[PDB]
Amino acid sequence: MRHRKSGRQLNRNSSHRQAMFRNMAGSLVRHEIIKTTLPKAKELRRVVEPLITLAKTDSVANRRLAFARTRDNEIVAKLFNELGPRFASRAGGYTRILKCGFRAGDNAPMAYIELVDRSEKAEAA
Amino acid sequence: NLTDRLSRTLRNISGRGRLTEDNVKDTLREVRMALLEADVALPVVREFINRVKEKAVGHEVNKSLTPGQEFVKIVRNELVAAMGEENQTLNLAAQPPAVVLMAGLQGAGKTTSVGKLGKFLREKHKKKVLVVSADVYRPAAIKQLETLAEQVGVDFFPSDVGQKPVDIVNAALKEAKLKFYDVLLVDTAGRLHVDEAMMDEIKQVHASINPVETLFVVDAMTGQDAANTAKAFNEALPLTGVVLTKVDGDARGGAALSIRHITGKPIKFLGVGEKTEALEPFHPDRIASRILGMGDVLSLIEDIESKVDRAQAEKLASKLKKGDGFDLNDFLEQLRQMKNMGGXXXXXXXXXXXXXXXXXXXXXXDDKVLVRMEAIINSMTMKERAKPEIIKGSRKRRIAAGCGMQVQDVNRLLKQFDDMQRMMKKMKKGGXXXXXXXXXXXXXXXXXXX
RNA sequence: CGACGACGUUGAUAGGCCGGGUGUGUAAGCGCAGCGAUGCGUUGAGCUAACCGGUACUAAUGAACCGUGAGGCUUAACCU
RNA sequence: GGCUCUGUUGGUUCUCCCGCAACGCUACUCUGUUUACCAGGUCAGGUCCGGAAGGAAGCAGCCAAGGCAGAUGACGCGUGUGCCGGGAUGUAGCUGGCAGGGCC
Ligand SMILES: Nc1nc2c(ncn2[C@@H]2O[C@H](COP(=O)(O)OP(=O)(O)O)[C@@H](O)[C@H]2O)c(=O)[nH]1
Ligand code: ALF
Ligand SMILES: [Mg+2]
Repeated sequence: MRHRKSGRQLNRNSSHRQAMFRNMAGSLVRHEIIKTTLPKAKELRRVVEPLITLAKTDSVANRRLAFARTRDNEIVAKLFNELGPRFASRAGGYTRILKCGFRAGDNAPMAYIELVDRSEKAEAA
Repeated sequence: NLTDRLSRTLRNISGRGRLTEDNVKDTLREVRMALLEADVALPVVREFINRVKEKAVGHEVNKSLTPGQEFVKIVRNELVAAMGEENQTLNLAAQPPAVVLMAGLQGAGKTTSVGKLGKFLREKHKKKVLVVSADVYRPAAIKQLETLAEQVGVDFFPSDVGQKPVDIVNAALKEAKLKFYDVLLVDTAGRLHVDEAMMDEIKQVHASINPVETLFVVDAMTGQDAANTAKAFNEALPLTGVVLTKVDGDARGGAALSIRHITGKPIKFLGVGEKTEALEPFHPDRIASRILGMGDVLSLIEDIESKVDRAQAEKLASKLKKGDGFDLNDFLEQLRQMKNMGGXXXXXXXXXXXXXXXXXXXXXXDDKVLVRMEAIINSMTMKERAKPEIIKGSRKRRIAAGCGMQVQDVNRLLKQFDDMQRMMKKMKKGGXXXXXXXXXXXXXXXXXXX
């Protein structure tokens, strides 16, 4: 009985999940857009975005904290020098999810997932 | 004057560097005064100037011709972006009846706007419209709205000065819901932000009818008071948009920028005239384009810019089409260079290990084959060349009939072109030394020719 | 699993975001004290899942598709 | 001290016609590009006939031309401008002057 229970198992044990979301988060932040399964990507929301909320306030504490979330310096320095300023005036909803066809091998539903400003800052550059 | 002042400023201060904050001083001052003469709210002017600074720090200006021109371009882009987007329209989707509330100062043209929107929604949107006058103050205002409604062919809800705005708009809303009206237009009395009773009145009305659309009607000639009016009206009511009137005048109309910045509400309408049939949609680029007068300076510049644009476009497209990969164009070039330079006798000598296995006389004559190939290629359109994968049987028929040969030969040359494309693709993917050393002579067994 | 329930922009259905509650128990940095471990001050600090209250920031699409066009015969009882 | 309506006259609005001057609207065409063979012209290359002389079917390119757009002159449909324009017409409506009564 699942009542009011949040989080999705995705057929992995605990630590495995945690890690997978760290690298998925890292990967997204780095490329600003990725293609993954639908449910993995609905769980990624709940990781990546709070990171962003973290970067919207700059201090040594938060740098460190997000490092402990993602374990990468490239990712954190990007987070605070780019995404922090970028989304500064927006409330939540930093990611957009777009469903597409099915992974040909296993027939899984796929979704691109991306930062909302992926487009306009890739055009203006 | 803008272009002249900016160009003069950027020329006299600095030579050709990459533009820096120190050079934008007099620029920002002249732009400031330009907006001050444009009747733009001073805080809006400053807050815009800040953005101009932010854009000035990273200037790519150095590579262009006229710095003032592209600076003008940046300012125009920022201003248009500040004006909002286009195709802004009231939400007539809404659950009928759609209630539109009017708000503004005295003599703002709210009533005429009600008439205009009445005719506009009636004729173009095929909507059933009911109009009502909440003004018990202004003499013959109700008669005016009734007259306009009679002219635009829109039903009018009777009202008098002996009644109260609340009961009036409530009875109007009730009548709109009972008769299944599509759109309910509510005209209200012009009021000042310093008036408490009138603000409480329009607040009680807005709370009563719960309009899906709340419009703010302000004159285009409005001065620095536009800031106070916009702020007060925005804080008093949740405006769904702003309606600018008397735009046809020679007025600068910076009040639009003022209200747009402060309220944050988009402008959905621009009154182009006094008459009811005259109305225009709000175009950010059009409004942000002109506060000025000039001549003969901008034409040549726009011409030169167009020339540079089309030149850079064509030159980049030419490299882009050739940069897609290997095609029948490069194949054609290599084939004509082949038939001109054809080395069959010499290439038989140049090759050593392939001649020891394959036959010595197996080399085909270059002239006939390559002339055939050239001529058959000459039967092909430019599209079938750059994009070889669209070639089908009927096109092969056209080609074969054009060159006066058999379709199988066309298929043969398409096969050879497929081989050449594959090979050159392998040359592009790997090294020429790894790929030249990866070339292998196929032998189906250690017996020769078997 | 089908199924039932809510919602699909005229929208609080989901996540986010803001506020609270809860839980843990005074973060990190800095300053002071001590030879040093550690302690004291900033400080009930910092973080906080599934909770509660708000907020259209992201996704809930304009459409299309299924479904039709007054509904058998007989008899009776009223009605022309 | 004001007003109304008759006699006469000056304007104005509406309906019809027209002049001068002063502001504003479609369909076609000129440029921008587009359309493989199956509308057309030139038709390279190649190919067909001939010893030769030369002709021929016709691909591509180009030009019409056919799609889609950026605006050029005349036709078609309108007008709170001025000459209080010139007229026709109302048994009309509105307004003013004058000769005035009468009502307060
Ligand atoms: N030129 C022009 N005049 C306008 C516009 N809107 C209103 N007016 C003028 O405003 C005058 C009356 O304004 P009104 O509607 O009565 O003011 P409100 O009822 O308080 O909003 C009219 O004589 C119009 O000529 C417009 O968009 N353009
Ligand atoms: F003149 Al108004 F409302 F008609 F102030
Ligand atoms: Mg009014």
